[PDB]
Amino acid sequence: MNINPYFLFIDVPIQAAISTTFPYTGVPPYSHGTGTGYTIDTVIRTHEYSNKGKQYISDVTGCTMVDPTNGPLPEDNEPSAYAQLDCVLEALDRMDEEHPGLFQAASQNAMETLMVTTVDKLTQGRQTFDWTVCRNQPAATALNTTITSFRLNDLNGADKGGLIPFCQDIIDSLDRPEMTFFSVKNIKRIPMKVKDKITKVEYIKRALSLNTMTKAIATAGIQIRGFVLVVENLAKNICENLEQSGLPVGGNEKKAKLSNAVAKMLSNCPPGGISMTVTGDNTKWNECLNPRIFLAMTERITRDSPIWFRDFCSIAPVLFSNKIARLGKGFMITSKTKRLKAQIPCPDLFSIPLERYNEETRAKLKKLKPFFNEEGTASLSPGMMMGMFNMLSTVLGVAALGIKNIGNKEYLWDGLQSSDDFALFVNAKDEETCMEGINDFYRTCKLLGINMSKKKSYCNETGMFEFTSMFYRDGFVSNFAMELPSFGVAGVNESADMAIGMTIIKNNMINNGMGPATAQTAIQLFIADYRYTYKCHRGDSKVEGKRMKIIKELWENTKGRDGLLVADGGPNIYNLRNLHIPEIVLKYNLMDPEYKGRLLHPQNPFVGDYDAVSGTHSWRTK
Amino acid sequence: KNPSLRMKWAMCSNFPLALTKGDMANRIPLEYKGIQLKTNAEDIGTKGQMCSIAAVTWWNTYGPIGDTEGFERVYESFFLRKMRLDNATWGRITFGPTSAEFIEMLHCLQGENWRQIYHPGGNKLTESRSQSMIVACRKIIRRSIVASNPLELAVEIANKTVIDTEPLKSCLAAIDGGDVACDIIRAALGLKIRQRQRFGRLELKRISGRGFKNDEEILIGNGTIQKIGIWDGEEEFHVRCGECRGILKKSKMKLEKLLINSAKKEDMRDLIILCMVFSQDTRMFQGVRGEINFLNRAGQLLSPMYQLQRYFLNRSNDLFDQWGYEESPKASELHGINESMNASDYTLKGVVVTRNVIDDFSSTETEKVSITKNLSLIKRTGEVIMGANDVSELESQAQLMITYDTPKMWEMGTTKELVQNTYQWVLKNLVTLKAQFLLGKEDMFQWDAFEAFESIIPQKMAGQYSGFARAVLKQMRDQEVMKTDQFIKLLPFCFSPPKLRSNGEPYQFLKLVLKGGGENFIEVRKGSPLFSYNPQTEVLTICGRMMSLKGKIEDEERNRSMGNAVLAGFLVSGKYDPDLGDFKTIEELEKLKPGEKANILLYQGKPVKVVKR
Amino acid sequence: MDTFITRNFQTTIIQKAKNTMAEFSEDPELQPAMLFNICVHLEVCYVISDMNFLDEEGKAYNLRPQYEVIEGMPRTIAWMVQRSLAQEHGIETPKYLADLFDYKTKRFIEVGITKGLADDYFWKKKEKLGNSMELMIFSYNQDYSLSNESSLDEEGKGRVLSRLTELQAELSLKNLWQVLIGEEDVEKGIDFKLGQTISRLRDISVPAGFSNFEGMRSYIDNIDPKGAIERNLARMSPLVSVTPKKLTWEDLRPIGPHIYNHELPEVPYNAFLLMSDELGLANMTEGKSKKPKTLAKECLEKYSTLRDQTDPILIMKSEKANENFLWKLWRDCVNTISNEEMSNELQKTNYAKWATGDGLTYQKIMKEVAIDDETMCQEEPKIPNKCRVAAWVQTEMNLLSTLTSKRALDLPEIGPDVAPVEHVGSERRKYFVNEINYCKASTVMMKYVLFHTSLLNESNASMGKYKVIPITNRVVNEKGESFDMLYGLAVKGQSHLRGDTDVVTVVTFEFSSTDPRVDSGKWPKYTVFRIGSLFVSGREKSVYLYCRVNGTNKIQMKWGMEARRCLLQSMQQMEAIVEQESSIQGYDMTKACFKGDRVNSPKTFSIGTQEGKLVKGSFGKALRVIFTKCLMHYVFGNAQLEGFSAESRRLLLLIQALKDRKGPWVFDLEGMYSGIEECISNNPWVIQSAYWFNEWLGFEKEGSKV
Ligand SMILES: [Mg+2]
Ligand SMILES: [Mg+2]
Ligand SMILES: [Mg+2]
Repeated sequence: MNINPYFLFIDVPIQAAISTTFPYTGVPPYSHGTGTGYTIDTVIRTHEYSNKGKQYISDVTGCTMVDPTNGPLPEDNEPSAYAQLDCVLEALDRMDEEHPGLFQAASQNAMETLMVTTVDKLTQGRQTFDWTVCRNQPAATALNTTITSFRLNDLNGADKGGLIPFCQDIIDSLDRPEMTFFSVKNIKRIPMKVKDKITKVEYIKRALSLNTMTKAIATAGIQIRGFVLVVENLAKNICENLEQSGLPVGGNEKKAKLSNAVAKMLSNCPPGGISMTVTGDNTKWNECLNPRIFLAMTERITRDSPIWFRDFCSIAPVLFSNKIARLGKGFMITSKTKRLKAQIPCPDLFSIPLERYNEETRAKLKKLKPFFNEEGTASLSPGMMMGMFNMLSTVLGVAALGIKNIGNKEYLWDGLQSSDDFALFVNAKDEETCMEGINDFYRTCKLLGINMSKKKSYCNETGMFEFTSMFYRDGFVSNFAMELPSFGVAGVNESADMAIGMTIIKNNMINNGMGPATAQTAIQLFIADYRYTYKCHRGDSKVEGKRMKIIKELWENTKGRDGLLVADGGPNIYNLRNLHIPEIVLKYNLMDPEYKGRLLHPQNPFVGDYDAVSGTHSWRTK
Repeated sequence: KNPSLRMKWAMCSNFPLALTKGDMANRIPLEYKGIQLKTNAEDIGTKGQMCSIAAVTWWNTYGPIGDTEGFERVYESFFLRKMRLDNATWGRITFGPTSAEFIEMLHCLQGENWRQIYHPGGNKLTESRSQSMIVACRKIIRRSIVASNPLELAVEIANKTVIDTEPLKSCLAAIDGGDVACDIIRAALGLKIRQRQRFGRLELKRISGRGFKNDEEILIGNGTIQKIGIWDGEEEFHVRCGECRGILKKSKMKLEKLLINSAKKEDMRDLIILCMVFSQDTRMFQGVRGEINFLNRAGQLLSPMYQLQRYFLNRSNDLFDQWGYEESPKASELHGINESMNASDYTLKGVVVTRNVIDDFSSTETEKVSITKNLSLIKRTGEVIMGANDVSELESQAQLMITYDTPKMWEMGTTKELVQNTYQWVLKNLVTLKAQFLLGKEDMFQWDAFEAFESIIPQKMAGQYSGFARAVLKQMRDQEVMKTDQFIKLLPFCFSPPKLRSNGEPYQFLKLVLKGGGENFIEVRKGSPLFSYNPQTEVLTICGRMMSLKGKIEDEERNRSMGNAVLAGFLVSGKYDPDLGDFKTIEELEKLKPGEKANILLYQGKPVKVVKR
Repeated sequence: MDTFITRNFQTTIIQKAKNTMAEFSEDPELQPAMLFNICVHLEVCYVISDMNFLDEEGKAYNLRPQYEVIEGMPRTIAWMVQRSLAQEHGIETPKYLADLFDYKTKRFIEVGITKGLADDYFWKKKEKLGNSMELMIFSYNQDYSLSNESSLDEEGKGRVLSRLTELQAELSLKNLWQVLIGEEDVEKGIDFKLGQTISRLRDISVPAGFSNFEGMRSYIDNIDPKGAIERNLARMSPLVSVTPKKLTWEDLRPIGPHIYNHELPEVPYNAFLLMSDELGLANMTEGKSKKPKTLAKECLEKYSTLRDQTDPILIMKSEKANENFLWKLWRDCVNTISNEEMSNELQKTNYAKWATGDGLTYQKIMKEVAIDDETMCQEEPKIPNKCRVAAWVQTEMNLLSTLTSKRALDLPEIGPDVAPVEHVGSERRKYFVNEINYCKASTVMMKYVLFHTSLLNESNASMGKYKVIPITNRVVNEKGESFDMLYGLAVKGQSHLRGDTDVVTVVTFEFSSTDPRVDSGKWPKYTVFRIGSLFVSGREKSVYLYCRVNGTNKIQMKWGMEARRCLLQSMQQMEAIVEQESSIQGYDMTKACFKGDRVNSPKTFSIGTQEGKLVKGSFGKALRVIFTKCLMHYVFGNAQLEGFSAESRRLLLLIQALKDRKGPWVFDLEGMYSGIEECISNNPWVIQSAYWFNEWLGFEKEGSKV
């Protein structure tokens, strides 16, 4: 007999059979799209979809800017960035019509949160580009470096505490004739801090730069985070009030959203008509969305806001429409016969004849030459590089889904939007008019700059579809990928690690749809890892070690052994119901009075989110 | 960027923990039994003393005992959470398509494709007696139902059940309250209970009308034919459910009137749904668009009426949708309720709330009903009033310690209390067990304690375990003298019928594993975390609860070698001869020809040699 | 703080203020001073509006009031009411959200609460707002500032000052006066000015057709865009269309047909370790944990013939391999393990430098010299070969899903079950581990995980030298015996860097009983020596040593360690299957699926084909197949496999819609097929998956007609 796994589908629905096909949600160790080649490919692709639009030279930085917006309509079915401003404005106006006061309320709430926000908030993000060192540094490090270098230039806004003064200094530093900062140099070497100086144009290029990532493939500097924060806050305020928006949702309410959408569409179907659902994918979502369109969206949303907030919101799309892409480390040229290798950096890409690059890189460089600045950076005016305006893009998509009709035809469409992922539903009288509605939606999306994937999107009668890796079929719901718990311990301390692990399992079974058996197995595996790492096996086990020798004696001495902590060789009493209770609190009633006193000794020398009870196990490591 | 590996390495270091300075910090000995707890090093400028995790272990073992008064006060929220969890009641888990006290349990309550019913508790301590009584009765009913002749097992267990310190019979005769389970147990013990018709949680008392059951084939919404006994004629009952009451007037496959009073929303919903299901309205039958195949804990199929009851309790909307609606009159006393049990004139068809208080039927009606084999109670007139199907499925922990002095209930242990009870039972009856064993009679293996023990032996290996144990015991008895410790250890496994292989010999084992492994195993030739014995001190440590073994031992069963009763069919011979080879695996031992020799390692430092008979 | 707020403010005010605060603040409970400010503001607003009344024509007494309260309510409704009032009364709508609306003068009103003094907060509010709306400023100390005379009179004033005095006294006498915060801090920052650089960048970020940002602003703010979408759709080319097509069974063709081309090479084995051909040397123990070096030492002592074999019998050789280097490395590893030293350091480090190929690394030179050197050119990328189906992947799937006599899984315990969901989970786990405990894939997974753990543990300070990492495992059989299994030895190279992605060379020498010449095309990456013979049950089996120079890094080591999540993946897939089964019913179907109840018979699955006929099996066999599929997906994971698994999902869902008779329609089926097929080059798992998909698709096509 030859085992065929796929035959499982003959007996089980494919939705249930392909549950959790990927045990991870992060980037694997092999599928890494990083490098100068990938950045150049992204630039060439982004400009390829906008090369039928305007092209000019930037009076501020001198880059070659390409503007597809308000360009000619497409004549084929290739990705297009030529979104029409009037169509976008009409979609947004109808979206405002359907939700009175939503734009105004979102603008006011975002403005108030901005007025309350503080500079310390620009430290909870991921790595950020640092112009002072021209390198990716953690948000706090980059923020502190920027604050110090601003103090060097007589720009003191971070001291006031408010985020608005800091952003004001960020945008006023662009007008300084020349900016002085502290640069860390490996001057044997040593990271010495020196007073370096750059000119206005170089600083402007550095502020608009987005470095490539190595460990989203592009990272932004600190100059744009303050404004992207408020823009995304406004977008989220708009999105949380849209029934089509499904990005903020997560957990068991995502299934509720899917079920509600399906039921709502089914109930409104014409008697005797047909309802179809399109599982949709967007092609080149990031490479075909223009920051100019987002500037227009923010302008329309904040129409009735005070002008100061309108400008504050416009700053971010303004800075991303004039962005510069740093192309990375460069390429590597080697001599096989001489057994030599050398890395050509980005500034020196064209310093050698293109015949010395392989064919694909040669063509890439030939296409990149027009937009290549003579510093190792390229100009990327069109497109949205990677996830930076997810909420705003979801708003645009939902606005596309709100038209509901073209030419007053015999079909009505709705859907769900999660940024670049979407589901469409079409109610009509027969499949022919349903496909007519799907075609009209495809054309409207093209007009808006959104490019539905024909090679990936498909259709079938309502009652079965997929949204954001979640398969829905006749009410039953499954997940394609699940980030199963990593292996090891948090590494804080044996008292906290148990709480962190149990909370991880609890949140996995709350949000990620982990089942009872899977969660119990995860508890078992975590306890195994805990006992391995902290050398705290059971006191009745046969395990040799420095701490285990005394754990065995503690086991023998104690009477209420079920009250001992796992770190003390006691039994594990964690199950599904009590994952939210600290183990000290759980075992308090069973603890021996002497062991409980020693463990809960307020004067012990060791102590000196998650819920934990301080004790001899809440120690510290240098 | 790898905290797990970093911490694993740090714990493998010598003194990775920072230590404070003070009297208590100086109470840690420099080294304990050769283990360096604290470094005897003076930092140049920091003066930072370090210690090993073994120092924390030593502090928790022998360190000074601090005062632990007011600890619960500081961490009051966590203890309140634990109290809420412990006092909660668990309902049923349903598959297919919020107070802050519920969001805590969200992980265990709501799933993507399942839902768990959860009633939070806390500080419901006043009526501990009745709560414990109902818990005990429900557990007894559940145990007896899965057994042939449930009545006999239920009556046998109920007599040996004690709540706190008073026998269950005394509590049943005194409290007079309880639920369907309490009434069933009372009527099983020969006590008297109140006379009420039962349908699930619904208590019915007819006050006018007559009915006659007619067998019929009815069609349901899902499109299936079901054989049901329908009630014909006009009948009127006083209905009650928890804290709600009312009057139900019904006819053949139709609910005419349903007057009720305001009460708890959930209780009112249950009352209304049960009344609809009992009315046998065809409008109710047509609302079944799912699958009704619900079974019981015995594994049998529920009767159609209880099938519909369970279905509609799980899916209430499927009935309210296909129940129609009407407009109630504007009378002050009269009202109406929607699908959400609110104040709305758009009320359900045939259901109406009322202001006037409806007198309860719960008058003193103590009577002596008759109980059949399957825990069904029947009047002197021959009409079944209640049954096992009406027992509530809610589960909770008793507020008073209940003890069932009977092995039949041992299955409700943790596989360690079951082993504890079984081995204590062997030890207590050791003299009589051995006296009976040394007579050629083997009925001892059929005792109820071994019945409970078999519930934790893997079904796949239970036969092999029993065969091995029986062969070892027979070898210890007939062809050689007995060892008491091995007899005690291997007696409980003898219950299952032998599953000897085709060779005519038992399966040899090094360990016997039980449910929930890791540490739940019995070493056939060595001490185990669940069963250990001291050959010289005559101490039998079962789960660390050392029990003396003086007197029951014999003088002749000390000089004998442990290797005489470690493998079936093998008798110790010679000594540790390093010529046959290494310690043979069990696989070679079964494959060894009769009369051959083999080498064994009883434990770390006790090699022996054996010969097949 | 919460106590005073509850005591001094009614419940409705407190809830309204909490909602208003929670609208813009994500941590409302962390700043009660703000809550104090908003509840005081709402009190003042109600005091101003609650009492003052009006009538139809002019009577300032019906039920018509003179003040409309826009505060305290959700902002969505507040903005609608504000716009409606402004439009109805012919007045402009303030850009902010006012607090009140005065019906006597038809004006929006802003009320402020000043800690310091009025007539100073009044001017700040004037600066922020301006002539848009009137102002009412009342201070804690007796004072007021009004921009109109016909506004609030003396009685309401006295009431509000009395309220303020009560609150101030309570704060002073309860030591909470330090927590009070003035409203000014909430408004901090309205003077936001654009410089010259940002303004110029803004001017050149407008779409086509706009000169500067002011023109764009005015156009968006004034032009009604009605009819734009239909205008552009009427003049759009007909060639831009989805082109839908009703999918049928005849449209679904086999994927990647080139895999059936016999002129292509068959995929070779390329996994890190031998999975089904593995041979482990077994040594019983008492379960005591041992150092890997000591475990290897004892296992090699138990097999002295294999350990002492000092001459090689080369059976197969890789095209580019050097059998001398590999055998000398193997001998060095054996000698290092067998020695009495407590270190796993190889003795002949200098020889191992060239035996592993670490010395053949190109020399980095200055970029200037390379720029001048015209012979230095970028290397062409390695195009993955196009290969055909190999029978060894099917054989691996068949063998890895079977039950063995050893289990490497021993997991700790959990608390007792008290909830029905916990009992459901425990029952599911019982069945799963019963079916999976002795599966071969389980032991293979544990071996992989342990090997990668050992590889990562030896990267603390041993990345600059050559070590020997035993390939070890610990197993237990049904009889309770515990064995240490040694599957071979691996020499771990040295990366002078520590960048977490630098390649470290691992030379693996693994025992096996598989003749490499039986399946020649499977082993082109391995050089095989015949190191001896073994007795297991009276049968002599040849023992070969498969040697291979592979590479890895810290990230890959961590991934291989994470490979133990295949157990959780299989548990979750089984749970999903059982939950789908139980959704049809209303109860858990675990026992029915596995053992079968009186009503439901045991569930069966189609597990494969024997001589072209479908073959059925139990749920345990299906569970083992699921676990093996997950393990092989993890072991053979790469970009090609990730792409194939992510892309074939759409085809599978289309097939499901066809089976369900949901009438699927496709827009680009050829694009789908090309996207799926671009990933079938040389990954054994992907090619076997394509073969299996084609077979199963043929079966589904045949079964659709019946
Ligand atoms: Mg998305
Ligand atoms: Mg989708
Ligand atoms: Mg206000």
